[PDB]
Amino acid sequence: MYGLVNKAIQDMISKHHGEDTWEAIKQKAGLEDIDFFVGMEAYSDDVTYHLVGAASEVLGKPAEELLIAFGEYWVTYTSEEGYGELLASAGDSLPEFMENLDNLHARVGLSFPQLRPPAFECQHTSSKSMELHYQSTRAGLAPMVLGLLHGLGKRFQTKVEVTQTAFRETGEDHDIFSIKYE
Amino acid sequence: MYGLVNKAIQDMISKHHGEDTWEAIKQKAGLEDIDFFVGMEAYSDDVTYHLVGAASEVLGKPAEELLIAFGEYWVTYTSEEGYGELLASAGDSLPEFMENLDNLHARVGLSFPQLRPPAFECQHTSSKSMELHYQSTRAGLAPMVLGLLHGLGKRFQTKVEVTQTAFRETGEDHDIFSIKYE
Amino acid sequence: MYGLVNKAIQDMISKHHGEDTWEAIKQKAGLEDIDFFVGMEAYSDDVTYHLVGAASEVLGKPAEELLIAFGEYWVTYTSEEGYGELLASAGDSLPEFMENLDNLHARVGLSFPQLRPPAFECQHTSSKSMELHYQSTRAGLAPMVLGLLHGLGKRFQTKVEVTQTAFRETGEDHDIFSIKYE
Amino acid sequence: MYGLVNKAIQDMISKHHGEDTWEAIKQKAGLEDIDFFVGMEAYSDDVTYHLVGAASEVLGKPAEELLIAFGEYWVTYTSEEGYGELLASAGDSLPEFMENLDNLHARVGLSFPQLRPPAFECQHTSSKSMELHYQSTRAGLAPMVLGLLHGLGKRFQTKVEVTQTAFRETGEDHDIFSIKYE
Amino acid sequence: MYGLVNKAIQDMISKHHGEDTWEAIKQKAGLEDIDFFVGMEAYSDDVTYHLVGAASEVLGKPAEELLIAFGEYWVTYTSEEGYGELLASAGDSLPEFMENLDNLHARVGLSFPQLRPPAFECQHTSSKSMELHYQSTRAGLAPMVLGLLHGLGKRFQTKVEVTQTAFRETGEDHDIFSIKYE
Amino acid sequence: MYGLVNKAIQDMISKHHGEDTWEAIKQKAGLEDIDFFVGMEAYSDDVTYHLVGAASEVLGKPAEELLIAFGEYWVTYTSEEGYGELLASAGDSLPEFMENLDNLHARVGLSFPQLRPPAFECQHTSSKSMELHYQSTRAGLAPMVLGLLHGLGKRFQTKVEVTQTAFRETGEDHDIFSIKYE
Ligand code: HEM
Ligand code: HEM
Ligand code: HEM
Ligand code: HEM
Ligand code: HEM
Ligand code: HEM
Repeated sequence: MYGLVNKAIQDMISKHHGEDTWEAIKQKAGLEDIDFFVGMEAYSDDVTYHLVGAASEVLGKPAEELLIAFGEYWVTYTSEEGYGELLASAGDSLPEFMENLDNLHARVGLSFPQLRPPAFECQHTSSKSMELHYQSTRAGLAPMVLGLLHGLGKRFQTKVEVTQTAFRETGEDHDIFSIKYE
Repeated sequence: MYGLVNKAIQDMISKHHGEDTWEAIKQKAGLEDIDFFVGMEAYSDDVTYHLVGAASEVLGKPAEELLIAFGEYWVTYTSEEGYGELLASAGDSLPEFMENLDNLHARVGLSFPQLRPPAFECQHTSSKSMELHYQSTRAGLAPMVLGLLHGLGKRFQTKVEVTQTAFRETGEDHDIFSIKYE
Repeated sequence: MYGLVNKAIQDMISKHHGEDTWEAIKQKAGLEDIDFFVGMEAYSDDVTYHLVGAASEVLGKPAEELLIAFGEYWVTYTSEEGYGELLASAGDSLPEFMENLDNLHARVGLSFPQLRPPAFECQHTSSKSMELHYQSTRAGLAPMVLGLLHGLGKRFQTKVEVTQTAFRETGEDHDIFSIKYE
Repeated sequence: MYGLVNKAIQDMISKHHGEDTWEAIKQKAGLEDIDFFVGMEAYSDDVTYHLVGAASEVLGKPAEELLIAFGEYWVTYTSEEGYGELLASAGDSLPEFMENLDNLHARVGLSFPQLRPPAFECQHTSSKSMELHYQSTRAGLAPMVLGLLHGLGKRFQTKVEVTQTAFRETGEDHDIFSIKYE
Repeated sequence: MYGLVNKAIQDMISKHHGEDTWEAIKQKAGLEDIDFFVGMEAYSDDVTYHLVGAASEVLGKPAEELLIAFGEYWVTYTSEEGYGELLASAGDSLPEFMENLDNLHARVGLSFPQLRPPAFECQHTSSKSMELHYQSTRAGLAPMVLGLLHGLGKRFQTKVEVTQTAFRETGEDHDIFSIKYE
Repeated sequence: MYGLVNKAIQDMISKHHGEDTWEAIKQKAGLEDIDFFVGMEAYSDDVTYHLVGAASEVLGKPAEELLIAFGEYWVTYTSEEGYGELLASAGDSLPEFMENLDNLHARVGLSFPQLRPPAFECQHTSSKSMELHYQSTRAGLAPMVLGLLHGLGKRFQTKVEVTQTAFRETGEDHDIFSIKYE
């Protein structure tokens, strides 16, 4: 993934746990060489999976829980580190934002040539609920999606209950979530 | 037009008149189905013309006057809902901004693939006046242009006197305006 | 419009009437300064209108009649002068091509930054007809659209009868054409 | 997927089995409403899957076997229907072409705003082999990738033996193919 | 260069020296005709070199020193006149920002079609130093680069010692700088 | 530079001198590691310079003389290897083509994200001459520009005499060529 993703992980870990901790995860993940992540450069995805794996081992939390915290954090990180207006433009409520998410990432991708964005399709089941289809070239990120959705609930002051009902990891076509909001 | 246009109309009407009023216009325009406008999605232009037509009937104001208020509002709405830096970059005075307006919309259009922007050509007649040519794929929006120009005068603390001297609605090639400023 | 349009007019007139006629037309249009048109450079629309009025004068043909000739010509010109794959990609039947026309001009628009390309909306009224809405920032080019549709007919080996039912020139919102096709 | 993919299936099936068979397949897929596919318009992925399942049913062939046929076909189709220079530009040998494949789809992606194109990573294990990582937002298209590689073999006049070693469908992170080539 | 560059020069001179002074430089540079620079329009580069030359003569400072002040100012000007989020996104420290600078300008260039950005390559010689290669289509701007680097040191609260060790002006391939930081 | 440039050199040398000579050159350049060039991948400029110095050594020809040969070759190569329509689109005469050259590279630059393409400015000094300003982030490629102009002469069936009057290498701001053409 692009370096910004790995910077955001470093940032969350640094700020929640301090540098020493960050350095220990970084060392563990096999990454002590790298002096700093370059935000607009492409990195092999293993970099990210190794960080989360190392953070899990070093912090004594499951991987899923780090990916959940990271997803939530990302909503704050993008808004504060150069993408605040882009976020704002993608809408004003949870239901709208999720409909715009493919278009948001298409705009990201204008600037990040090599982006491999997720794809999100909403089927609204009521004015307060939907079924969300999450399609990705990557494996293993559903818990980051749950995190992101809660981050978005906070951003819109909207309570969000989310349950995953299909699992790309067991060989289903893709992840699917039922969501109720406000 | 893109959904953001219709959100901005909903916003202006909601904030100036309350929700109930907004809902009544929305119902009248034939649009009660739509739970929310999706900002980065393309809508049929009739959506917008129907809203203005319904707002006219429900508020008891002429259509032109709504389109005038809307034009002015739009200068505030874009600056506050995700396009504040883009607006800033298009310049620092009325004369400059209008020269940049085609380039501004070309930048908008990078992100809105399907954009059909207006085209604006300035002929400066003095360092305090110009003749503005407004060319559009759409009919009926000259009063939104007058609105926008006054919104831009406010933004630059510049007094703006604008008169329309050619009328695309009577079959002239396009709308033209004489403008004096400061 | 971009210089490719002006080159096409020069080429058409030259081919059909010889160079002496072309030079006369160019001179009458007030354009003898211009040594050659630069294909990817933007020109004032006025350049094209002057060429067409001057050609009308010099040839004894109405301008509208020349614009029909020019519209058919453009389909061949574009296919032979650098856009043949782009054209092929837009479809292999009349109705399909007309549906892809905005997307064709969007692809043109990636290469011509300053493009102001017409917008075309199809309402298919059966498998052998459609209503075509032509929306344009410019005036006076509906007869070219008639010639283009005929060029496309020949391209597909499809007979097509085009009849205009609404006229921008007279103050209607946009040109609308009723199209029967085999 | 974009309509060009669906056109290609229709063309392949038509060419190989005639129109009556094609119309039967299209009808069985629940698509008799659709008068023709619009090449540059986005369709629900479901349209393509339904066509392939309906073709499998109507022809007595497994869907996977049709997707291989379709993958080989696409290499010829794209080269003949508007993408021949683009294809040529991506290389003049199998390994080179496979290395340029993301960059080829990035160029496709400039023209198809909403493209969701596969990601392909090569690990060259010698001058006569590589391991190919196929990563996709979509399920079920690994057999098409097998057919495409064979089409590319013919394009280069290179024999190629493709054997899949990892399977998304069964829950593995992504499809991985082992490729020997002359 | 694009008009924004010349606006930024006018701004720095105006704010540091007042308008009268600005007007005198502007007059001297042969530019009194131009009522205002259009930020997103392309200008001949001589415009910029003439301004700096005139400012040098009128202010009684060497050209290099103006270009140094301008470079530093530019880091503030972009951050405040519409590019603050873009700047933020290009990173969080001197070493990272300089690695992202080509990507930053590639993003600028999406919006400025005709941009001729510099190219910057970093060779890191320690976690506190590098060798920076500055490649440009233009001559004469090395002192603006030194200015920019100090502006970036301020932005990141990082002390920066920079020495130029190759000179494109004497016919070396390009400018090179040794840099130590913090 | 992007791998297409290196492929072109390999192709030229191979075609003209056979493979054994090519392999010798590649080995002498220190590049025997590289199994093949990837057309759409960016390479360090050094790769190209090393190939040219190594070819000069192995063939007994000055590097400048090879770069002329390479410049003529590129006009044919690009027209035959995927860019023939793009080339055709840039004009049908020498002067027109030279005026469109920046716009041609802008279109190339949409496909090659990281392109650093030369800038070319024409001052037409009559209908049979121009002064050509070649501005480049890179050193040493003026003799290639001489070969390209000759390739373009042949393309148009236009004799052309190119004589360089200003030299970057010696410290002048940029290369300037005086061009007479039939
Ligand atoms: C303006 C804010 C955002 C920016 C700048 C941004 C940008 C990015 C970037 C650069 C990547 C890495 C993909 C790659 O390197 O190829 C990414 C991945 C991802 N994004 Fe966003 N994005 C933003 C908002 C969000 C939000 C709010 C969501 C929540 C729904 C989201 C969902 C995801 C997911 C789930 C991934 C993981 C990659 C995958 O699934 O394949 N994005 N995005
Ligand atoms: C950064 C601020 C702006 C943004 C994001 C923006 C974006 C838009 C969008 C999305 C549309 C709808 C067109 C379509 O959907 O195809 C539009 C239309 C329009 N814009 Fe802007 N624009 C902005 C600034 C302005 C300003 C300040 C003016 C005032 C001169 C202006 C003049 C217009 C007009 C008159 C239309 C009506 C459509 C037509 O004439 O065909 N724009 N713009
Ligand atoms: C690959 C083929 C084509 C290319 C490269 C091309 C490119 C262009 C260009 C450069 C313009 C000038 C617009 C401007 O300068 O702002 C133009 C205008 C135009 N195009 Fe196309 N185009 C193509 C095919 C067609 C076809 C087949 C049609 C038929 C419907 C068409 C309809 C028009 C019309 C009516 C205009 C006039 C401008 C206007 O109405 O405002 N185009 N196109
Ligand atoms: C110039 C040639 C090509 C063009 C114009 C083309 C264009 C496209 C398009 C439009 C899609 C549909 C994606 C979407 O709608 O979101 C697609 C998908 C696909 N392409 Fe290509 N492509 C080309 C060559 C190839 C080749 C040679 C391969 C062989 C490796 C390939 C691999 C695939 C695969 C496997 C997909 C399936 C979608 C997926 O896996 O998610 N493409 N491409
Ligand atoms: C978001 C902030 C920035 C923006 C909007 C911006 C944009 C620009 C623009 C429009 C030009 C004129 C080039 C042309 O007109 O063709 C330029 C030139 C230049 N930029 Fe930036 N840039 C920014 C940041 C910087 C920074 C921080 C540096 C410092 C390393 C930098 C280094 C340069 C240099 C040295 C030039 C001179 C032109 C040349 O060398 O050929 N840029 N940039
Ligand atoms: C369709 C035809 C062409 C294509 C696809 C093409 C593409 C390219 C590419 C990829 C580069 C490498 C730049 C980089 O990697 O950053 C390049 C450089 C170059 N191009 Fe072109 N180009 C074409 C035609 C021409 C022509 C006819 C000329 C003749 C004036 C020309 C002048 C040059 C020069 C002098 C460079 C050397 C790089 C430099 O000077 O910095 N190009 N072009």
